[PDB]
Amino acid sequence: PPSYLNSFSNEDWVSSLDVGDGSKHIISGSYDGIVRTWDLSGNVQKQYSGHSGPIRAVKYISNTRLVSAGNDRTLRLWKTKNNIEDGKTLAILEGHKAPVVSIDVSDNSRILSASYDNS
RNA sequence: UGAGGGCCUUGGUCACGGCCUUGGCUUGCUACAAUUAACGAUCAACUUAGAACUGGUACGGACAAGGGGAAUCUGACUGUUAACGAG
Repeated sequence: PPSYLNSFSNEDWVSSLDVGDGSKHIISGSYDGIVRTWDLSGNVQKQYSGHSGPIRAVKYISNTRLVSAGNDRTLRLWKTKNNIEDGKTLAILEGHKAPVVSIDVSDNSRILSASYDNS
């Protein structure tokens, strides 16, 4: 049976999760607009801030790349360098007109985003 | 003086293009003036309410119903030949 191993708290509701292909860090987006990476010990390693509203989807691109989306109509491409690290936004991807709630990443460096603008 | 963008470039890395690093228009914090911004800019609102041409007025010049005047007698009856009566 699947047994309780370990649970770590957050500030507000958590809306999305990702672990990546090969890694141990857990990526979690919350409803306060902050994306947090964890190192399997309940400790935040990297924080991403800059989204206006709640986060709805977080995806893992590379060891130093992340893509996020939320209630604001913008995807965000973040980069980190490789205490608590503070990632910065490489780019803001605009043009949905309704909140973006899903994202997926392909092998050929492409991203698919599903939003509430029926598009 | 810190941040974010743009043009540069230096090495390692994966078949002109990614990945990791190196040094040089917007906004944030402080220092001296301005506080007559009592100025300027922009978006938005706005069209001409006037109609009618009635009469009576004071004045200037002819009509206006139609024979007049005076006094006595007489009939109800005041304050100067009093008046009045379709006698």
